Amino acid sequence: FVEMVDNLRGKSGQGYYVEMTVGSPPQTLNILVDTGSSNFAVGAAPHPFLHRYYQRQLSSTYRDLRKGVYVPYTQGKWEGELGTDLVSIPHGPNVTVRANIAAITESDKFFINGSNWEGILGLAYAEIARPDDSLEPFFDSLVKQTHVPNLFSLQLCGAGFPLNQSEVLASVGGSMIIGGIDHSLYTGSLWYTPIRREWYYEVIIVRVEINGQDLKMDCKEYNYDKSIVDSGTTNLRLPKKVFEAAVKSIKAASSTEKFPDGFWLGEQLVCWQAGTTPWNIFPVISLYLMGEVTNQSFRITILPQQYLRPVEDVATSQDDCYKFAISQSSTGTVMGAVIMEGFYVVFDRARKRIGFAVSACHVHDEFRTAAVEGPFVTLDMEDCGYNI
Amino acid sequence: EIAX
Repeated sequence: FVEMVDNLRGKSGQGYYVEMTVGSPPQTLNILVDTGSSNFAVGAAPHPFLHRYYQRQLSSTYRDLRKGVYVPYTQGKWEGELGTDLVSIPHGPNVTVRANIAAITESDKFFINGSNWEGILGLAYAEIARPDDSLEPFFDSLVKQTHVPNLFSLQLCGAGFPLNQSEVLASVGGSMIIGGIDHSLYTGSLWYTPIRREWYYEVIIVRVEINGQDLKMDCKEYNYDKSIVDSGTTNLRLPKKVFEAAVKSIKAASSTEKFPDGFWLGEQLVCWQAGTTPWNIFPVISLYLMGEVTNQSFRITILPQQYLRPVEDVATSQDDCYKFAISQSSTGTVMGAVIMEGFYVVFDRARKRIGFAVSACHVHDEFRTAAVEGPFVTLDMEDCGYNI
Repeated sequence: EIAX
Protein backbone atom coordinates (compact mmCIF):
# COMPACT_ATOMS: atom_id res chain seq x y z
CA PHE A 1 0.00 0.00 0.00
CA VAL A 2 2.90 2.32 0.53
CA GLU A 3 3.58 1.76 -3.11
CA MET A 4 0.44 3.72 -3.79
CA VAL A 5 0.82 6.63 -1.42
CA ASP A 6 1.33 10.00 -2.98
CA ASN A 7 0.68 8.81 -6.49
CA LEU A 8 -1.73 11.65 -7.05
CA ARG A 9 -1.01 15.19 -8.03
CA GLY A 10 -3.07 18.27 -8.64
CA LYS A 11 -5.27 20.91 -7.07
CA SER A 12 -8.99 21.50 -6.63
CA GLY A 13 -8.87 23.95 -9.49
CA GLN A 14 -7.66 21.53 -12.07
CA GLY A 15 -8.26 18.09 -10.67
CA TYR A 16 -5.91 15.46 -9.32
CA TYR A 17 -4.37 13.05 -11.72
CA VAL A 18 -2.71 9.73 -11.52
CA GLU A 19 -0.26 8.07 -13.80
CA MET A 20 -1.30 5.22 -16.00
CA THR A 21 0.14 3.46 -18.98
CA VAL A 22 -1.97 2.31 -21.89
CA GLY A 23 -1.49 -0.11 -24.74
CA SER A 24 1.46 -2.24 -25.77
CA PRO A 25 4.10 -1.40 -25.43
CA PRO A 26 2.81 0.93 -22.69
CA GLN A 27 2.35 4.67 -23.23
CA THR A 28 2.57 6.79 -20.14
CA LEU A 29 -0.26 9.18 -19.55
CA ASN A 30 -1.62 11.21 -16.68
CA ILE A 31 -5.29 10.74 -15.93
CA LEU A 32 -7.79 12.79 -13.97
CA VAL A 33 -9.46 10.86 -11.19
CA ASP A 34 -13.19 11.38 -11.34
CA THR A 35 -15.78 9.82 -9.11
CA GLY A 36 -18.37 11.90 -10.90
CA SER A 37 -18.36 9.84 -14.07
CA SER A 38 -17.89 6.17 -14.87
CA ASN A 39 -16.20 6.64 -18.25
CA PHE A 40 -12.51 6.15 -18.84
CA ALA A 41 -11.25 8.31 -21.67
CA VAL A 42 -8.09 9.77 -23.21
CA GLY A 43 -6.65 12.04 -25.89
CA ALA A 44 -5.75 10.15 -29.00
CA ALA A 45 -5.02 13.21 -31.02
CA PRO A 46 -2.99 16.39 -31.00
CA HIS A 47 -4.47 19.28 -29.09
CA PRO A 48 -3.15 22.66 -28.04
CA PHE A 49 -3.53 21.86 -24.38
CA LEU A 50 -2.06 18.41 -24.66
CA HIS A 51 1.54 17.42 -24.24
CA ARG A 52 0.91 13.82 -25.19
CA TYR A 53 -1.85 11.64 -26.56
CA TYR A 54 -2.95 8.11 -27.22
CA GLN A 55 -1.74 6.63 -30.43
CA ARG A 56 -3.60 3.44 -31.00
CA GLN A 57 -1.43 2.86 -34.04
CA LEU A 58 1.46 1.88 -31.81
CA SER A 59 -0.45 -0.24 -29.40
CA SER A 60 -0.16 -3.77 -30.67
CA THR A 61 -3.10 -4.70 -28.46
CA TYR A 62 -5.33 -1.74 -29.15
CA ARG A 63 -8.61 -3.34 -30.03
CA ASP A 64 -11.43 -1.51 -31.69
CA LEU A 65 -15.11 -1.71 -30.94
CA ARG A 66 -16.13 0.09 -34.10
CA LYS A 67 -18.27 2.33 -31.98
CA GLY A 68 -18.39 6.01 -31.20
CA VAL A 69 -19.25 7.75 -27.99
CA TYR A 70 -20.07 11.18 -26.67
CA VAL A 71 -19.59 12.20 -23.04
CA PRO A 72 -21.34 14.99 -21.10
CA TYR A 73 -19.96 16.86 -18.07
CA THR A 74 -21.49 19.91 -16.45
CA GLN A 75 -18.39 21.70 -17.75
CA GLY A 76 -16.55 19.84 -20.53
CA LYS A 77 -17.82 17.56 -23.20
CA TRP A 78 -16.09 15.19 -25.61
CA GLU A 79 -16.96 12.49 -28.14
CA GLY A 80 -14.57 9.75 -29.17
CA GLU A 81 -13.98 6.26 -30.54
CA LEU A 82 -14.52 3.22 -28.34
CA GLY A 83 -11.79 0.62 -28.23
CA THR A 84 -10.11 -1.64 -25.69
CA ASP A 85 -6.44 -1.91 -24.80
CA LEU A 86 -4.29 -3.16 -21.97
CA VAL A 87 -4.11 -0.75 -19.10
CA SER A 88 -2.01 -0.40 -16.02
CA ILE A 89 -1.13 1.86 -13.17
CA PRO A 90 2.53 1.96 -12.43
CA HIS A 91 1.99 3.37 -8.98
CA GLY A 92 -1.03 1.23 -8.39
CA PRO A 93 -1.28 -2.47 -7.72
CA ASN A 94 0.92 -4.73 -9.79
CA VAL A 95 -1.54 -5.81 -12.44
CA THR A 96 -2.52 -5.14 -16.03
CA VAL A 97 -5.98 -5.41 -17.51
CA ARG A 98 -7.84 -4.90 -20.72
CA ALA A 99 -10.44 -2.23 -20.40
CA ASN A 100 -12.57 -0.05 -22.60
CA ILE A 101 -10.94 3.19 -23.59
CA ALA A 102 -12.29 6.01 -25.62
CA ALA A 103 -9.95 7.94 -27.80
CA ILE A 104 -11.12 11.49 -27.77
CA THR A 105 -11.25 13.19 -31.10
CA GLU A 106 -13.42 16.25 -30.64
CA SER A 107 -13.77 18.04 -27.35
CA ASP A 108 -15.34 21.11 -25.92
CA LYS A 109 -13.97 22.69 -22.81
CA PHE A 110 -12.86 19.34 -21.56
CA PHE A 111 -9.14 19.74 -21.49
CA ILE A 112 -7.58 22.26 -19.21
CA ASN A 113 -4.44 24.21 -19.84
CA GLY A 114 -1.44 23.14 -17.86
CA SER A 115 -3.72 20.74 -16.05
CA ASN A 116 -0.97 18.28 -16.94
CA TRP A 117 -3.58 15.51 -17.09
CA GLU A 118 -4.37 14.18 -20.54
CA GLY A 119 -7.08 11.73 -19.59
CA ILE A 120 -10.03 11.17 -17.31
CA LEU A 121 -10.97 8.25 -15.13
CA GLY A 122 -14.53 7.90 -14.02
CA LEU A 123 -14.79 5.67 -11.04
CA ALA A 124 -18.50 5.92 -10.73
CA TYR A 125 -20.80 3.08 -11.48
CA ALA A 126 -22.01 1.71 -14.76
CA GLU A 127 -25.44 3.18 -14.95
CA ILE A 128 -24.01 6.49 -15.87
CA ALA A 129 -21.52 5.28 -18.42
CA ARG A 130 -21.85 6.09 -22.10
CA PRO A 131 -23.32 5.29 -24.33
CA ASP A 132 -24.99 2.81 -21.97
CA ASP A 133 -24.46 0.59 -18.98
CA SER A 134 -23.35 -2.20 -21.26
CA LEU A 135 -19.99 -0.59 -21.53
CA GLU A 136 -18.02 -1.60 -18.49
CA PRO A 137 -16.42 1.16 -16.50
CA PHE A 138 -12.84 0.58 -15.71
CA PHE A 139 -12.71 -0.25 -12.05
CA ASP A 140 -15.22 -2.98 -12.53
CA SER A 141 -12.81 -4.33 -15.07
CA LEU A 142 -10.03 -4.21 -12.64
CA VAL A 143 -11.98 -6.07 -10.08
CA LYS A 144 -13.32 -8.59 -12.50
CA GLN A 145 -10.02 -9.46 -14.06
CA THR A 146 -8.00 -9.52 -10.91
CA HIS A 147 -7.79 -10.12 -7.24
CA VAL A 148 -7.96 -6.48 -6.36
CA PRO A 149 -10.44 -5.91 -3.58
CA ASN A 150 -13.49 -3.96 -4.62
CA LEU A 151 -12.74 -0.69 -2.91
CA PHE A 152 -10.54 2.33 -3.34
CA SER A 153 -9.77 5.12 -0.91
CA LEU A 154 -8.87 8.73 -1.68
CA GLN A 155 -6.84 11.24 0.23
CA LEU A 156 -6.70 14.60 -1.41
CA CYS A 157 -4.26 17.12 -0.07
CA GLY A 158 -4.63 20.76 -0.92
CA ALA A 159 -2.12 23.56 -1.14
CA GLY A 160 -1.84 26.56 1.16
CA PHE A 161 -1.41 29.02 -1.73
CA PRO A 162 -1.69 28.93 -5.54
CA LEU A 163 0.42 26.30 -7.30
CA ASN A 164 1.91 26.61 -10.78
CA GLN A 165 1.49 23.78 -13.28
CA SER A 166 5.28 23.52 -13.33
CA GLU A 167 5.09 23.88 -9.55
CA VAL A 168 2.38 21.21 -9.43
CA LEU A 169 4.73 18.74 -11.13
CA ALA A 170 7.11 19.32 -8.21
CA SER A 171 4.04 19.51 -5.95
CA VAL A 172 2.10 16.49 -4.67
CA GLY A 173 -1.51 16.61 -3.52
CA GLY A 174 -2.90 13.21 -2.86
CA SER A 175 -2.85 9.47 -2.42
CA MET A 176 -5.28 7.02 -4.03
CA ILE A 177 -5.21 3.56 -2.56
CA ILE A 178 -6.73 0.78 -4.56
CA GLY A 179 -8.58 -2.07 -3.00
CA GLY A 180 -7.39 -0.66 0.24
CA ILE A 181 -7.34 1.54 3.24
CA ASP A 182 -3.99 2.70 4.47
CA HIS A 183 -4.34 3.71 8.05
CA SER A 184 -1.34 5.92 8.11
CA LEU A 185 -3.34 8.26 5.93
CA TYR A 186 -5.92 9.18 8.50
CA THR A 187 -6.57 9.70 12.14
CA GLY A 188 -9.41 8.87 14.40
CA SER A 189 -12.22 6.58 13.30
CA LEU A 190 -13.80 6.25 9.88
CA TRP A 191 -17.48 6.96 9.79
CA TYR A 192 -19.52 5.47 7.02
CA THR A 193 -22.68 6.39 5.28
CA PRO A 194 -24.55 4.25 2.81
CA ILE A 195 -24.53 4.58 -0.96
CA ARG A 196 -28.19 5.18 -1.79
CA ARG A 197 -27.96 4.05 -5.42
CA GLU A 198 -25.06 2.69 -7.41
CA TRP A 199 -24.75 5.27 -10.08
CA TYR A 200 -23.10 8.41 -8.85
CA TYR A 201 -21.77 7.94 -5.37
CA GLU A 202 -25.04 9.29 -4.08
CA VAL A 203 -25.63 10.03 -0.44
CA ILE A 204 -28.25 11.45 1.90
CA ILE A 205 -27.58 14.51 4.00
CA VAL A 206 -29.77 14.86 7.01
CA ARG A 207 -28.78 18.01 8.81
CA VAL A 208 -26.71 21.02 8.06
CA GLU A 209 -25.35 23.47 10.56
CA ILE A 210 -23.21 26.53 10.19
CA ASN A 211 -21.32 27.56 13.24
CA GLY A 212 -23.78 25.47 15.17
CA GLN A 213 -26.80 27.05 13.63
CA ASP A 214 -29.13 24.66 12.03
CA LEU A 215 -30.49 25.87 8.76
CA LYS A 216 -33.56 23.97 9.75
CA MET A 217 -34.52 23.52 6.14
CA ASP A 218 -36.36 20.41 5.07
CA CYS A 219 -33.80 17.61 4.80
CA LYS A 220 -35.15 16.66 1.40
CA GLU A 221 -34.03 20.05 0.47
CA TYR A 222 -30.38 19.22 0.81
CA ASN A 223 -30.62 16.19 -1.35
CA TYR A 224 -32.62 17.72 -4.12
CA ASP A 225 -32.39 15.98 -6.21
CA LYS A 226 -29.32 14.20 -5.00
CA SER A 227 -26.15 14.56 -3.05
CA ILE A 228 -23.16 12.92 -4.62
CA VAL A 229 -19.49 12.75 -3.82
CA ASP A 230 -17.43 13.90 -6.70
CA SER A 231 -13.77 14.48 -7.06
CA GLY A 232 -14.59 15.66 -10.51
CA THR A 233 -15.89 18.96 -9.24
CA THR A 234 -13.73 21.71 -7.82
CA ASN A 235 -16.49 23.35 -5.79
CA LEU A 236 -19.16 22.38 -3.30
CA ARG A 237 -22.37 22.92 -5.09
CA LEU A 238 -25.70 23.44 -3.36
CA PRO A 239 -29.24 23.50 -4.71
CA LYS A 240 -30.58 26.94 -4.97
CA LYS A 241 -32.63 27.06 -1.87
CA VAL A 242 -29.85 25.59 0.13
CA PHE A 243 -27.15 27.65 -1.43
CA GLU A 244 -28.94 30.90 -0.84
CA ALA A 245 -29.38 29.80 2.68
CA ALA A 246 -25.74 29.32 3.39
CA VAL A 247 -24.69 32.45 1.63
CA LYS A 248 -26.88 34.59 3.77
CA SER A 249 -25.59 32.80 6.77
CA ILE A 250 -22.02 33.05 5.70
CA LYS A 251 -22.24 36.69 4.78
CA ALA A 252 -23.51 37.50 8.22
CA ALA A 253 -20.57 35.90 9.91
CA SER A 254 -18.27 37.71 7.58
CA SER A 255 -20.31 40.84 7.34
CA THR A 256 -17.64 43.02 8.84
CA GLU A 257 -15.82 42.99 5.56
CA LYS A 258 -16.81 44.10 2.09
CA PHE A 259 -16.98 41.52 -0.66
CA PRO A 260 -18.43 42.32 -4.05
CA ASP A 261 -21.68 40.40 -4.25
CA GLY A 262 -19.90 39.19 -7.33
CA PHE A 263 -17.52 37.31 -5.14
CA TRP A 264 -20.23 35.28 -3.54
CA LEU A 265 -21.25 33.96 -6.89
CA GLY A 266 -17.56 33.25 -7.07
CA GLU A 267 -16.71 35.00 -10.28
CA GLN A 268 -14.14 37.29 -8.73
CA LEU A 269 -11.47 36.77 -6.07
CA VAL A 270 -10.75 38.71 -2.87
CA CYS A 271 -7.24 39.76 -1.75
CA TRP A 272 -5.68 40.28 1.69
CA GLN A 273 -2.24 41.46 2.65
CA ALA A 274 -0.31 38.27 2.85
CA GLY A 275 -0.83 36.50 6.12
CA THR A 276 -3.50 38.86 7.38
CA THR A 277 -6.39 36.85 6.06
CA PRO A 278 -9.14 36.90 8.64
CA TRP A 279 -10.46 33.35 8.67
CA ASN A 280 -12.09 33.95 12.00
CA ILE A 281 -14.99 35.77 10.47
CA PHE A 282 -15.68 32.68 8.42
CA PRO A 283 -18.07 29.98 9.44
CA VAL A 284 -17.55 26.25 9.71
CA ILE A 285 -20.23 24.08 8.14
CA SER A 286 -21.25 20.68 9.40
CA LEU A 287 -22.87 18.20 7.07
CA TYR A 288 -24.56 15.31 8.72
CA LEU A 289 -24.69 12.11 6.79
CA MET A 290 -26.68 8.94 7.16
CA GLY A 291 -25.53 6.50 9.79
CA GLU A 292 -25.20 2.85 8.97
CA VAL A 293 -27.48 2.20 11.89
CA THR A 294 -31.08 2.97 12.65
CA ASN A 295 -31.65 6.59 13.52
CA GLN A 296 -27.97 7.30 13.49
CA SER A 297 -25.86 9.74 11.64
CA PHE A 298 -22.59 11.55 11.84
CA ARG A 299 -21.20 14.85 10.73
CA ILE A 300 -18.14 16.21 9.09
CA THR A 301 -17.10 19.77 9.55
CA ILE A 302 -15.65 22.18 7.05
CA LEU A 303 -13.29 25.01 7.83
CA PRO A 304 -13.53 27.86 5.44
CA GLN A 305 -10.04 27.08 4.34
CA GLN A 306 -11.95 24.26 2.72
CA TYR A 307 -14.45 26.16 0.52
CA LEU A 308 -12.45 29.37 0.17
CA ARG A 309 -9.87 28.61 -2.45
CA PRO A 310 -6.50 30.16 -3.13
CA VAL A 311 -5.80 31.62 -6.55
CA GLU A 312 -2.67 33.39 -7.81
CA ASP A 313 -1.72 37.04 -8.06
CA VAL A 314 -3.87 39.33 -10.15
CA ALA A 315 -1.14 41.91 -9.66
CA THR A 316 2.63 41.69 -9.44
CA SER A 317 2.37 42.07 -5.71
CA GLN A 318 1.62 39.40 -3.15
CA ASP A 319 -1.67 39.52 -1.33
CA ASP A 320 -3.07 36.12 -0.53
CA CYS A 321 -6.03 35.94 -2.91
CA TYR A 322 -8.96 33.51 -2.64
CA LYS A 323 -12.11 32.51 -4.49
CA PHE A 324 -15.47 31.29 -3.25
CA ALA A 325 -15.71 27.56 -3.69
CA ILE A 326 -19.41 27.14 -3.23
CA SER A 327 -21.61 27.03 -6.32
CA GLN A 328 -25.33 27.02 -6.97
CA SER A 329 -26.50 23.82 -8.53
CA SER A 330 -29.68 22.59 -10.11
CA THR A 331 -28.54 18.97 -10.09
CA GLY A 332 -28.49 18.55 -6.33
CA THR A 333 -25.57 18.85 -3.96
CA VAL A 334 -22.07 17.92 -4.93
CA MET A 335 -19.37 17.35 -2.41
CA GLY A 336 -16.46 18.33 -4.52
CA ALA A 337 -12.74 18.36 -4.01
CA VAL A 338 -12.58 21.11 -1.54
CA ILE A 339 -14.78 19.09 0.73
CA MET A 340 -12.83 15.92 0.06
CA GLU A 341 -9.50 17.58 0.73
CA GLY A 342 -10.12 17.57 4.41
CA PHE A 343 -10.66 13.86 4.80
CA TYR A 344 -9.51 10.37 3.89
CA VAL A 345 -12.54 9.20 2.00
CA VAL A 346 -13.20 5.54 1.39
CA PHE A 347 -15.48 4.25 -1.29
CA ASP A 348 -16.41 0.84 -0.04
CA ARG A 349 -18.13 -0.38 -3.13
CA ALA A 350 -18.16 -3.87 -1.80
CA ARG A 351 -19.98 -2.93 1.31
CA LYS A 352 -21.72 -0.20 -0.67
CA ARG A 353 -20.92 2.54 1.82
CA ILE A 354 -18.55 5.46 1.83
CA GLY A 355 -16.48 6.27 4.85
CA PHE A 356 -14.94 9.52 5.98
CA ALA A 357 -12.05 10.12 8.27
CA VAL A 358 -9.83 13.06 9.00
CA SER A 359 -7.08 13.37 6.47
CA ALA A 360 -3.62 13.19 7.76
CA CYS A 361 -2.83 16.07 5.45
CA HIS A 362 -5.39 18.47 6.89
CA VAL A 363 -4.94 22.27 6.67
CA HIS A 364 -4.32 24.25 9.91
CA ASP A 365 -6.34 26.81 11.86
CA GLU A 366 -4.82 26.97 15.35
CA PHE A 367 -8.25 27.43 16.85
CA ARG A 368 -10.46 25.04 14.92
CA THR A 369 -10.19 21.54 13.62
CA ALA A 370 -11.89 19.88 10.75
CA ALA A 371 -13.18 16.65 12.15
CA VAL A 372 -15.62 13.84 11.66
CA GLU A 373 -17.74 13.01 14.63
CA GLY A 374 -20.23 10.46 15.75
CA PRO A 375 -22.60 9.24 16.66
CA PHE A 376 -25.66 11.45 16.38
CA VAL A 377 -29.39 10.98 16.53
CA THR A 378 -31.49 11.99 13.61
CA LEU A 379 -35.10 10.97 13.07
CA ASP A 380 -36.93 9.76 9.94
CA MET A 381 -33.65 10.06 8.06
CA GLU A 382 -35.00 8.35 4.98
CA ASP A 383 -37.62 11.00 4.59
CA CYS A 384 -34.58 13.07 3.78
CA GLY A 385 -33.82 11.25 0.56
CA TYR A 386 -35.57 12.55 -2.48
CA ASN A 387 -38.19 11.01 -4.65
CA ILE A 388 -40.04 12.69 -7.49
CA GLU B 1 -12.80 25.07 -11.72
CA ILE B 2 -13.49 21.53 -12.85
CA ALA B 3 -17.01 20.28 -13.15
CA UNK B 4 -16.75 16.58 -14.22
